[PDB]
Amino acid sequence: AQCSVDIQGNDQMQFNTNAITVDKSCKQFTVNLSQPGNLPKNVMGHNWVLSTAADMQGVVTDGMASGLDKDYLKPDDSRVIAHTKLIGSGEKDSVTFDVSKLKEGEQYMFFCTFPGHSALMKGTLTLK
Amino acid sequence: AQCSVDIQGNDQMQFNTNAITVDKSCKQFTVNLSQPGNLPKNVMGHNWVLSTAADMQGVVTDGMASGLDKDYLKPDDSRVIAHTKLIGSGEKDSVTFDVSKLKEGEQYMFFCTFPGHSALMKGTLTLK
Amino acid sequence: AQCSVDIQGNDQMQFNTNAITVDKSCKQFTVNLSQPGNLPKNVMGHNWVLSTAADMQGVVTDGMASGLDKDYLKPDDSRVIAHTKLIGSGEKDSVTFDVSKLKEGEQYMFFCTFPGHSALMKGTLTLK
Amino acid sequence: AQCSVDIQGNDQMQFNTNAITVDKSCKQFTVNLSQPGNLPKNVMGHNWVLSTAADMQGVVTDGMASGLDKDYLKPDDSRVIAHTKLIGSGEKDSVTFDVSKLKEGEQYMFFCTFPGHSALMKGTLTLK
Ligand SMILES: [Cu+2]
Ligand SMILES: [Cu+2]
Ligand SMILES: [Cu+2]
Ligand SMILES: [Cu+2]
Repeated sequence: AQCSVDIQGNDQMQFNTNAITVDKSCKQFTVNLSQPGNLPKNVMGHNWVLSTAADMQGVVTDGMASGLDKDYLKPDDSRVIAHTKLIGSGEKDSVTFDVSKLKEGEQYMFFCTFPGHSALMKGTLTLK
Repeated sequence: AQCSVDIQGNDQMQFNTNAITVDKSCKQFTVNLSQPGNLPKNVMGHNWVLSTAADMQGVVTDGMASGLDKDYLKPDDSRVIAHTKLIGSGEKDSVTFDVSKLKEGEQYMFFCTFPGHSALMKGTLTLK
Repeated sequence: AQCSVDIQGNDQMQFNTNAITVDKSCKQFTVNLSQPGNLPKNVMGHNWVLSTAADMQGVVTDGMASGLDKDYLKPDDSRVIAHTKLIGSGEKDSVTFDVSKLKEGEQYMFFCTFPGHSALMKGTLTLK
Repeated sequence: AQCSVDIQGNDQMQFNTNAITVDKSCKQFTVNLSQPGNLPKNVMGHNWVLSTAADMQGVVTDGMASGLDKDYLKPDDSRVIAHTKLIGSGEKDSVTFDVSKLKEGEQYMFFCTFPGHSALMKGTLTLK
């Protein structure tokens, strides 16, 4: 609602939303991530990473190779527009980015880079 | 929250929650279902059906055999404790049920009976 | 084997293979898709579509927006290297494509673009 | 060939077969599982568990909760007909079960109980 959304990854390896629309009138957008289940981050840790639909596979491939030590994301990956940290059960993290970094007409995807999760834990983001 | 929950079934064949807790102080519990997407019910229609974990397969099987006109649910199926109608994009439907029909110590599952959807559209309901 | 493969999509939204190897000596390669199930194409239609692993998500998103009469594929989608049409119960279709449209090394994916199906219906194709 | 099948589960949560046919003439049947991948047991561990289709959801829920050291299976779960251990990268494990445990006219499902996996890692087993 407004320029923010609350997203949560769960023990079923699913996100509560698979589509986000950021209104043109937002200077910034905030994503508050929560993990309501009871599984440790090493078994079911989730994060929210945003890139272009085109960069999704690269980020996911380089990400799952970095280990949970690096939250399953290549450090200083340029394709990642914004991301949360990798959290487990009971944790929460928020990320805020400037809407100036998104152009109308392009397709973005948000996803979880923890091994295998991106199969279900993905979704669309669009600036309208 | 209180004795109602709002559930969304979306166009990527996912519910927004896969676990529901019904407080024992609720005499009645209310599920409000909405379809936030743009696809029609003949293609991506969703409902919320409740049964025990044990009956889920029997209900899903007899259900997809009944067709769209029967909301993909078998009429007078005694395994269903409560259910919505099958809704499409933009539609909404609520169903209140009596919490005295659930008991402590039983595993219940909620699911969508539209063909194939219960693989991802399923979740737990337990009384507490 | 050699320059043809046969594949079946079923009512549980599963292809009977996860990987297709294309012998680099094949001039053209045929894929023969069949739907042995009972569900109609509007409820469980399956097609076989081929793109690079990087372009698949774009193809899946523009696909579901194009509707059933367009086989849930964007018309003249540059990223689609080859594709069958959407078939329902009983039906079969093939596509024969030129093998020089694939370069080796690169990763390719085959998947179904009918709504919600690609999360379960996908696999890899390698030129070997 | 013989009363045996050899099955793989890859790092992308996919078993290499959706269906297993057990010829009625076998006294016992053996499944030989291999995880031909690079990811370890705690991240992408897989197992082959067998139950009737009606019991699968119960097995998965109670399995999830049991933890890795219990191979994500409730100890002495009467609904589990047969199962392998939970394995990871380059491991193999076999299970042999009496075909007398199965009666025809009942539907069986094989699946992985590692968290999240069950929805994608599944298939049917039938007696012929
Ligand atoms: Cu995750
Ligand atoms: Cu549904
Ligand atoms: Cu399909
Ligand atoms: Cu597994």
